[PDB]
Amino acid sequence: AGVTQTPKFQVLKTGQSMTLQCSQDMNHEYMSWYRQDPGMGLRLIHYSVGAGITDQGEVPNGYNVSRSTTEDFPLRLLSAAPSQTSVYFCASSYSIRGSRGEQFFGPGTRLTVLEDLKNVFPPEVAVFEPSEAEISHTQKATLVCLATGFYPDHVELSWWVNGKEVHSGVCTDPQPLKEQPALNDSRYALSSRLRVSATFWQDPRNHFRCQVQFYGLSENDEWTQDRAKPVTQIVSAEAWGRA
Amino acid sequence: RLPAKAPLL
Amino acid sequence: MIQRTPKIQVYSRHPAENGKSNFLNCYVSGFHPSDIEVDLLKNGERIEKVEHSDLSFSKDWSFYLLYYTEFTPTEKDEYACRVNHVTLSQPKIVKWDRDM
Amino acid sequence: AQEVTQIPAALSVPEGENLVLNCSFTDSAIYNLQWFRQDPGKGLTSLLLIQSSQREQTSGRLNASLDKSSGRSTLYIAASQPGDSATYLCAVTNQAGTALIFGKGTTLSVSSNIQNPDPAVYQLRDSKSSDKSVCLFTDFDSQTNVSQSKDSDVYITDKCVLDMRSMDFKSNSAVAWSNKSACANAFN
Amino acid sequence: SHSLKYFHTSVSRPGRGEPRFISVGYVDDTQFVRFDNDAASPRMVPRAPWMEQEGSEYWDRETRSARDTAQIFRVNLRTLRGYYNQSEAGSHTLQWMHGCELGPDGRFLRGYEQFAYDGKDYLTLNEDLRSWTAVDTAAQISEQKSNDASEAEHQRAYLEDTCVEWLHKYLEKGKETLLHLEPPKTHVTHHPISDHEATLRCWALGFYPAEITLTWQQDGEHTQDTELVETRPAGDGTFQKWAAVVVPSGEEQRYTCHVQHEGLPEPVTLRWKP
Repeated sequence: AGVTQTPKFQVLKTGQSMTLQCSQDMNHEYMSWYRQDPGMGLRLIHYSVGAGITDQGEVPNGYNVSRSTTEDFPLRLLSAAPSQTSVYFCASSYSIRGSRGEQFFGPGTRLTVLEDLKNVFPPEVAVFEPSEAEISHTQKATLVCLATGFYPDHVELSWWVNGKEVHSGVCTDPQPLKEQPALNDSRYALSSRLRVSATFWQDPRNHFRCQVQFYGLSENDEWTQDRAKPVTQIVSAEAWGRA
Repeated sequence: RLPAKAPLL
Repeated sequence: MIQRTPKIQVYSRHPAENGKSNFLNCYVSGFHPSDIEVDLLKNGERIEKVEHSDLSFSKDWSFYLLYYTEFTPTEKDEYACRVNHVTLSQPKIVKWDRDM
Repeated sequence: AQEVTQIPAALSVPEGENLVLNCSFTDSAIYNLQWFRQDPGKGLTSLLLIQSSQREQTSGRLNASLDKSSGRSTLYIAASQPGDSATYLCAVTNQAGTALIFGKGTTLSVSSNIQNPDPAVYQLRDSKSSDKSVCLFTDFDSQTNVSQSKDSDVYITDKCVLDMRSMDFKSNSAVAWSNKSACANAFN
Repeated sequence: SHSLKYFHTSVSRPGRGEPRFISVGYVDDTQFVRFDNDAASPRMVPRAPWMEQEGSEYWDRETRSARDTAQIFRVNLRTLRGYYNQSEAGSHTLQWMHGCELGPDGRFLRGYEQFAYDGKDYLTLNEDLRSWTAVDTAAQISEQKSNDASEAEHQRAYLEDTCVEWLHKYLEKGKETLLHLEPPKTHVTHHPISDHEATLRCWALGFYPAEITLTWQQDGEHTQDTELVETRPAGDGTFQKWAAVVVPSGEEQRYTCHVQHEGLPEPVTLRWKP
């Protein structure tokens, strides 16, 4: 149940038309579209109070919606502009006014609009082994993952220990770095840490891999350049534990 | 001046 | 659903003087639903430059409309109001009487 | 129109401390006030909903109050934990009562208390190359702020805390690295 | 006793898109704004001369409140069809009436709100303005929904506060028109209907406000039943009315017409004279 949104990531060339998908299976009369910018949080784009009924929000221009069914409430970009680079959230509620007021949000759609897709690159990933100085002084081993030279900021970093995704002894930078902030098109770098006990790293049959899921161009996204198509792909660096 | 709200029946 | 038939009054704004420019009024009231055709007629012919008030209603929820036009009453010319409503089997025509 | 403001906009506090997030709105004529939490890279999950007719709503360490007349809502967070760290968004019904209007949110950071700080800078080499190196500053206090690089060849990251629950142990860490052929001062 | 009122009408037209929606405002018996749904860009526009001066802020606001009401009234019409288990093919009517009255002191005297469905009472805001009265058992589901949503609270706040504030502003803007008492010009006319009977018609012309009392009496007391005509607009802001009594021919001068109007310092007595 709850609210569904596709896609999760999307790159567009300026002027391209694209429909952001949203649905809910809770028979909710009330659905809405919001955009979240690092500045000034959530602004309403369009809203619906039932099937066949739609109206403008706070920032409606550049966007169309339709409510043919209670289930679906798609958001259409007619002609994509860089200013429409944002995160887009679909929301539903059984009621707006009554006690059943609980509003449910979708997972969100990250969208960046570029004039040129030629500045789109996937990440290069490197795993850096723990320090002897750390293993001696603290009896602990810190692995540092480093994703570099990716554009746009469309990456998900995760750690894989003996083939299983880990969610403990790990922290990834909240924001990535612009490798050259002076440039506006600047490629990005992102670092993440995995700390285990010295004994776990000293174990020669322990496998460590940091994985970066990159979201770039899709199939049928024109690519002409003397370089591999920077498409959605997983890029990873690995290292075995050793005494 | 109009009321901002109309009751939902 | 309840259905109420239009009460039709056809009259002049000011007391009729032959040749003196006046205003011809057709007031339809006490009717439901709101869907209603109203035409002012000169000598059986519908008049084109005819205005009407915005749809409003009385305490009993019955609707009233004022259809009006500028007119110069002559001794020979006959004016009337033609109203079609779901209540009426055929359109109802009401002659303008100067003493009403 | 309806304008929603959230005071403060950013708040950083040590764990165990009580703290308040506020929500003010220009139009007192609302049906419902709603508090949401937003974990990074994810959507909003509704914490609490207060009807116009209600004065407060409790949910564990979270109590939200509603002062319609003054046009205010206060979310009290008792004994703050690192797991509370998120962006907290407030929303009220619009004038027509057909959709929710959101404030710009409050960024909350509840800092983990490092009981035995042991500040140290470590040099890490690549598991593929040799020349490829990284510097790691770790085991430092939560009230330590890692200063900016201010060089376009030398990069330094903001700190994050990792939880080694296996050894019931927390540790802050920031990363520094460059393409030039010294960790020593890098973190200063 | 001055009043600010609005009359809202929504008529569902199945297959032909959204319902028709018309909003009209009144100060006393003088219309001053209107919103009609039938247009590509429908707006709240002035309908009195004294309302032309107000700014985009006012019209943009009044337009938004009006089109927001139309949208809610479209959901209301869907909901009411469901309550009565009616065909989606049929056209149905939702009417909404609300106003605030000033007392002699010029302060809030009372507010009122009613909904009707298909020209019949449905839901009524009670005198306290904090509870509703369902006339049908269908309106009961609406009462429980409104109480759950505390609708009556936001209406009370408008009727007691916003409504009173703006009624004052409207009464100031073109008081030349609104505060002027216009007495009726009154005369009796005579129309033989049969050999043995004649109609005596008592006329009241060009009067404002609409409120007026026309009654027929006979000297030394059998007066027949007065035919009272629905009060009608002249189209210039003043109103017209007549009261007729069928009377034996020759006895017309026995009957007196009595006219009471705010714009007459004392009541007027008329008698037909040949």
